[PDB]
Amino acid sequence: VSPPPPIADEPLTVNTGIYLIECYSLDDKAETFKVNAFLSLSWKDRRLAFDPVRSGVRVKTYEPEAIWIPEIRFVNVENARDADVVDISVSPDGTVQYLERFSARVLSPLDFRRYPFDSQTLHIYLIVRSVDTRNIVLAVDLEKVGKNDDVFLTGWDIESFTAVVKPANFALEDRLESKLDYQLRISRQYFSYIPNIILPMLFILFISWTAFWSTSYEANVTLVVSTLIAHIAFNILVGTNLPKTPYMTYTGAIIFMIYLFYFVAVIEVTVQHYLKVESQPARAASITRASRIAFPVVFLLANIILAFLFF
Amino acid sequence: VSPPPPIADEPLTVNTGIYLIECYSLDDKAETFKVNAFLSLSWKDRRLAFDPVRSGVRVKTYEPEAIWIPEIRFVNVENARDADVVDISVSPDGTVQYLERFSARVLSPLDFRRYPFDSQTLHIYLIVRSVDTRNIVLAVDLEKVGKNDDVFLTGWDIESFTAVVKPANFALEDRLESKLDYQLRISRQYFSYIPNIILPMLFILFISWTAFWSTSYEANVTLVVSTLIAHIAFNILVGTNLPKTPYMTYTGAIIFMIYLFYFVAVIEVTVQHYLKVESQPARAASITRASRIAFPVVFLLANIILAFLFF
Amino acid sequence: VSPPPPIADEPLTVNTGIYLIECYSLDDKAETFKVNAFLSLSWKDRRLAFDPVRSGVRVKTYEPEAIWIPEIRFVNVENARDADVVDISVSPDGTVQYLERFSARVLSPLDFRRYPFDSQTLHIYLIVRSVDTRNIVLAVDLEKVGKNDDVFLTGWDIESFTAVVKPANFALEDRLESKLDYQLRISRQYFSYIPNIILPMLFILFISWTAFWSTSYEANVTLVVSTLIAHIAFNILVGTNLPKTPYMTYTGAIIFMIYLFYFVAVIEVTVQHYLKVESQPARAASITRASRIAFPVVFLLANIILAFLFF
Amino acid sequence: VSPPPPIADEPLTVNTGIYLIECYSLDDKAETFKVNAFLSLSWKDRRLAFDPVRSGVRVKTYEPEAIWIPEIRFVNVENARDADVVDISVSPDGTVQYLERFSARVLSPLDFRRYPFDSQTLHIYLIVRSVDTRNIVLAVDLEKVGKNDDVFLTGWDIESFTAVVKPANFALEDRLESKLDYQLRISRQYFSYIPNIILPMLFILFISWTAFWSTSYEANVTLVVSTLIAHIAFNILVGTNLPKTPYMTYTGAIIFMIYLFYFVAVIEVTVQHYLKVESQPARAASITRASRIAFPVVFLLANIILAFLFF
Amino acid sequence: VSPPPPIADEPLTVNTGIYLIECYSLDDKAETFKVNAFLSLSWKDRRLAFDPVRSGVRVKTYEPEAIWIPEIRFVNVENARDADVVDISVSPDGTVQYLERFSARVLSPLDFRRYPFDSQTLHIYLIVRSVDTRNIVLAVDLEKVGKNDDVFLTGWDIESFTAVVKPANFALEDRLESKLDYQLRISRQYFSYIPNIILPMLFILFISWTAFWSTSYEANVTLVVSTLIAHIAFNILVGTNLPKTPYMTYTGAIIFMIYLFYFVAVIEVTVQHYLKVESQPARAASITRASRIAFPVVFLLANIILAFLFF
Ligand SMILES: [Cl-]
Ligand SMILES: [Cl-]
Ligand SMILES: [Cl-]
Ligand SMILES: [Cl-]
Ligand SMILES: [Cl-]
Repeated sequence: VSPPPPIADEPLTVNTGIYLIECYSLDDKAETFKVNAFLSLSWKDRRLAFDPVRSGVRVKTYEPEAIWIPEIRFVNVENARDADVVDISVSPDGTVQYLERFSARVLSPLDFRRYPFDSQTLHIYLIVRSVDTRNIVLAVDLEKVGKNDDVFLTGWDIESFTAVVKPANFALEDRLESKLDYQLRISRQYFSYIPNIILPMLFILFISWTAFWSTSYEANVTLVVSTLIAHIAFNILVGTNLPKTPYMTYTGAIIFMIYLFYFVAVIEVTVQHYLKVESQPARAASITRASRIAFPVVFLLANIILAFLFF
Repeated sequence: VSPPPPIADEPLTVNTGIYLIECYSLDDKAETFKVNAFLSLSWKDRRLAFDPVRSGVRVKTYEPEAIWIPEIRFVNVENARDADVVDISVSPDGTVQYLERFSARVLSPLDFRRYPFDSQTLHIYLIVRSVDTRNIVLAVDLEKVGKNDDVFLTGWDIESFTAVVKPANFALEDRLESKLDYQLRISRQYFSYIPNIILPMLFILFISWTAFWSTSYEANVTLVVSTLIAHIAFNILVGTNLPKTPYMTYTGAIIFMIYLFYFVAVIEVTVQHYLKVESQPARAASITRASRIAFPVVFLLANIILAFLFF
Repeated sequence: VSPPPPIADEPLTVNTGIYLIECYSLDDKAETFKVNAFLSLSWKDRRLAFDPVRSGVRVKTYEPEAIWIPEIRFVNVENARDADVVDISVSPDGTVQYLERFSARVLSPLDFRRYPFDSQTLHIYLIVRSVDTRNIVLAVDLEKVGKNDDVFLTGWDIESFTAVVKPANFALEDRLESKLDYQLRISRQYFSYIPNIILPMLFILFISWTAFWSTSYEANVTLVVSTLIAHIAFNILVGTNLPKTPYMTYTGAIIFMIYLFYFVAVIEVTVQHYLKVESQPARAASITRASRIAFPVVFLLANIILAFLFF
Repeated sequence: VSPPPPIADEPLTVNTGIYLIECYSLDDKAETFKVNAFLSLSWKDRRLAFDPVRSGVRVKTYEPEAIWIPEIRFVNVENARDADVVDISVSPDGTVQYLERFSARVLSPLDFRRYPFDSQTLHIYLIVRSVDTRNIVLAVDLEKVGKNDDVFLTGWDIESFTAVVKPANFALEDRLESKLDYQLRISRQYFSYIPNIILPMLFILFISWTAFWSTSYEANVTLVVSTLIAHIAFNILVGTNLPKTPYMTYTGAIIFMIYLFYFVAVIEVTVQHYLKVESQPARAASITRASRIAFPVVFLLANIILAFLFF
Repeated sequence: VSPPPPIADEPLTVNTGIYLIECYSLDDKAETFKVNAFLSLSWKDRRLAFDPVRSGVRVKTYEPEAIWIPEIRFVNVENARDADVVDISVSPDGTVQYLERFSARVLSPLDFRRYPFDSQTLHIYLIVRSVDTRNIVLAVDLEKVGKNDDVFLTGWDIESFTAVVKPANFALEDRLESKLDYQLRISRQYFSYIPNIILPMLFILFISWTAFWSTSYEANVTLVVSTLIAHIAFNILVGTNLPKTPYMTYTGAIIFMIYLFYFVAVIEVTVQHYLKVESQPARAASITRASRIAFPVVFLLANIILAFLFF
């Protein structure tokens, strides 16, 4: 079986529709998500268009290997989707109404700049390769493009599941292709980050700043160096779930700043001590007293500047 | 082969039954569990209803590709279930008695608020999509809805395996669907948490409070900072098996409180020292003496308030 | 094809035999092991019992889809086994001699109480569901129940592979089932635990007890607190390969005891210091001197009591 | 169906073309990458060359199991590729135009010497084994050798996807083979390494050098030893994503140098202290003062020498 | 189709040959390696031996499901191999020349005693089960037993790929089996271990020995205890890629020795301090001075003794 012939020279319009059933396993590091949905396909095939006079049926149900079915694929997938045909039903005009339930691992990249406050647009690209006798173009039937209310993506708020109605028609290996953009907008649930990651990581850094109210080099060494060890240990605990990005992250910049703040604090502790031992207690005291206001104020402004630059 | 026709306009009732054989691999982070069970299906098909007069058989056993079998699927699954048909037997009225043994990775969310004292309700959603000629509705045969006595879910106490008898009939992509709720109630085995996690994590925090019986800033710095490092290391050891939740956890709140308690203790140690060095030993001593009662009492009340709020 | 009819009312006896080829991947945390073995089945089917007079064959070899074969399954499996039929051969009396090579992930629970000195009994449950016309019962042919000499389970000593000859006949979903218990006895290789885990973990705890020969609170704080950090780090290094058990482990109890011993040592160090500073050096010295004998003696007896209770 | 016969003695030329659709999962440790692409094959088969006079078709579309198709395989693959035939179309001269969409895990080694500034050349080896009647040779159709604009390999910059036009014809197990080299040039995105790995790891090492401005052995011991612990912890945090190489890495050498620099600093701290205690403060002071310039200058030159040797 | 009959009573000799294409993923912990190779099989079947007079062919090429092919399996595999038949060609005498390309996960145990200087012998066991009419025996065609020059096993040097020519004929479940031993000799690339693991781990231990040139108990406590923490952290960093062995490893013994050396050093530090405080400075000094020579000399000899015992 090959494709239905045109009346004139018109291409075959395959009306599409993706309905999300289950959506899960969003791997931040791999920039992949797993989706279990319904794929809806519709096209007219006059060859199987029959008369409600003679035909012993009103709606003719077929098996997938009895009629011509368009080779519809996904662009951004790891391997081909695990699809199970649900129903194929031909209306007397020849209109085929295909439906399958598929599960696929979609490969859509993410923007980690505004992390962990970020929002993403996940993409599902439907494609059809035009054939010898008839050229095939994709379309969006917005009545069969949706999502189940129960759909849950852990740590994210599902905003919308839509499709860019106009297909991307282009040439690929001497044949026309029709690509459709199914967009899934999601926004990260950042509550947990504040009391679980941000606040304990700020407390450890604040502990080091107590060395600006001490003259004991032994106590100061223990303070700044031990908190630096606590910091690294905390970051080990709090995992690492992001890939290596070519760009700079909001969180990326803050972390670097914190490592710089540990280094500067050591320099201060060292400077204060050297002046004190080299009989210059006024300079040693003035530097320590200044640092008490300097370190928090600089930290505050630097975070404000960064926040502004990223948001 | 398509569905049996009605006598009037009545829908086809498919009686269902899930019998748990093996239940395992409950992934807290992924909110998934693996299940190996029996799926029982029963429906009347008059087309294959024959006479115990003529028929050379008493009970007619068939192969799955000889008779019409309803397309029964699971809603909350990763990929389609790995099922192996056990037996199909037609009674001479046409009553089909289908049975298969399946294994599926079910995707049912969890509530981590009362963790590690929590209890869950796992869901297994059976679905049937109604077809062109005949509409299909699901039913519960409570005589074939159960669980094997040996069924073990490591770290959980299996309470019950039941089914919500009334199906959820609704419209989806221009056709009727019939959904059934199979509920698996489980309650976490929290013994281990008390001597393995809770008690050692409380001991490390209690060690820091010994700085309220010392005047040695060097000893106090080592006490509060080193125990903070021990705390983080202990938490690294004791793993992290929960996802990022939009809500706040009982354990989540207590942990944050402990990080705050390390910070407050540092402030005290720093305050006591600054007053002592700035020739105010009475204030330095009164603050330390108060902290001896303050820190445990505040901790006790805060834990009581939290416990009350979560339970 | 359905089952052979009885001469009278006798059930069909299917003689079984499992022969272990490869045995591996014993996951302590998941309580699963992977097995690659031979499954041997034998039953009489008079329908295919032919005469050595006429028959142009002496031993008739068949294809699995030419003759009736009993639906034999495993109870405690994740998914159904990957089996490849090796040989089916019918003797003139009708005796079928079936043989397949299968690989399955078996789900058998473990008792971690006596860990790492423990011994386990792994279970492989063979099952057959009786059918409409003929009831089916399982049997053990002990001549085809064995294991390959080379079979290796890393870190365990394979003691025996046997079968409980009497099957467990019971009712399940209105039909009889015949269950067979194939037991695989294994005993843990505990050598490594003594010099790699037990001894280094005891050395770190012994280091803390040197604070009973010091009067330097700074040295004592560093001793007890730093060794506690070393302890946790060591346990992080030495992994965590056991699940969360409802019961208490021999190793579980010892670990808790060690955390208690770190806490008590801190109390001592704190007590000795407070008395010394509050001008009571005799009490401070008597407590320290006592602890020198107290801490090791109590530890020794407590370990003896626990060892006795678990073994 | 076997191969088309030659007109004379000429071998069958199979024109090839790989078009990258999705490229991902580059495992540095495993030296593997996953690829989803189009495989294009073209050859003349006069047996199916038909006349545009009689033939009721203009372009004859076939099924893969209707015509002879060359056995094309990949050399450096884990398992055989998951390919799905897209289109087979015969032109009247007999020219077959085959196209499939495949996904394979390619096994191409990497050079970690210049890491993390490295560049790689990934290889995809196409092979065809010549047969009894006709010998088969591979060719490159550069019009169907490309990559999708969207193709993204996280942490790498895709430079080019080309093919070495001249095939590698050789003998293997008494038959000719024709191998084609598809090269994928990639260059690592090293930005992240500077502020996330290099700079914090340099700060910790610089902290240790402050012991050259102190005379307190207690402070110096804490400085050099604690920073060494911070260093190791940081490296644990920053993962380990490279295999065990027979050669020496740029990063490999620098790391070893840093461990040597921690050791030398300890020796200095120990030397300075021993001279000071053995009443030689001039030697103790001269060594410390020298080290202030020595340690950074030596480090700078050593890094310059290494950088030169590797780049 | 069943096996070719004998002329007399002779068994069927199946000539074998494994040619390594890709060899990779050697999992030390799992004692498994993945192999992609060519399997060559040859046997005479007179039934298909045809006359170069009548036969319209010179070399008859067949499809696998047209002729009898021996059921050849691998003993030490996880699951059955993923094989794709490359070519089957019958010579006029009846000699069949079979060839397939397979990928399998081989399960061959390892000896970790001499690790990381160890050498292994990997095993690939070919087996054939004799059948009813004809008994089957295996043979080695050494002209088709080899390896591709490009074959790379990361971190290992491939020494040789050979086969034990004499097969292991034995009885298994009432039938004869013929087993062939394909041996793959490999030797570990130990360069990396010296500057990356051995040397940094020796430096940390040498740092602790500086406490033999100090009288400061506070400095000594920090030295020996902090280096012990650095040691454990280093070992965490440097991974753990070996299983739990019943025997003792060369590396295993050295590690235990290092933990003992940390313990003994603490004892010394404690002893020196107690004598010094109990007004015995001569004994305290003699012990410290001795330890300066004792600790390195004992370490040197112990390593020499161990090295001798393992190599
Ligand atoms: Cl697809
Ligand atoms: Cl399903
Ligand atoms: Cl099974
Ligand atoms: Cl391939
Ligand atoms: Cl195999």
